[PDB]
Amino acid sequence: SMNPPPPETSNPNKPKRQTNQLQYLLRVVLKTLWKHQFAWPFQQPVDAVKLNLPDYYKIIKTPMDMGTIKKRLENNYYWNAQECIQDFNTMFTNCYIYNKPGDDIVLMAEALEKLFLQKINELPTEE
Ligand SMILES: O=C1CCCN1c1cccc(NS(=O)(=O)c2cc(Br)ccc2Br)c1
Repeated sequence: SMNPPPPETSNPNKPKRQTNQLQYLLRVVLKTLWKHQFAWPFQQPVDAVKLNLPDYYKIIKTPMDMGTIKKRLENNYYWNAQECIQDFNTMFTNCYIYNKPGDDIVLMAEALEKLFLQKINELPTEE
C-alpha cells in the first residue's frame, strides 16, 4: 500500500559527468517527451496511494519516472548516456509489466516510447 522513497537524484560520491550525449538527452529527448500530451502520468513517481494501486510496488521493484530523470539530468547525476537511456527503458517496461495491453496508460507509454526511439536514433557521437 504505502509509497517507497523515490529514486535518488543526488549522490555526492557518485562520479558524474556532463557529456554532449547527456546534454542531448536533456535538451532533446527529455524535453520532447515532457511536453507531450501523454506525458503527465510519467512526470512524477507513481503515487500508489492516491491512484489506489496497493500492489504497484509489490510488482515494480525498479520504479522510474521522468520527474526523476529530469532532476537527474538537471543535477548531472549520470556518468554516461547509457545510464539515462536505461532509466527511460525501465519506465516504459514498468508500465508494460504492470498494466495490460491496450490500457490507456500503455497506449500513452507506447506513444512516448516511439518518440524516445526516434530521438535516440539520432544520439550524437560522444565529445
Ligand atoms: O503504470 C503507471 C505508470 C504511470 C502511472 N501508471 C498507472 C497505472 C495504472 C493506474 C494509474 N492511475 S492514473 O494515473 O490515475 C490513470 C492514468 C491513465 Br492514463 C488511465 C487510467 C488511470 Br486510473 C497509473
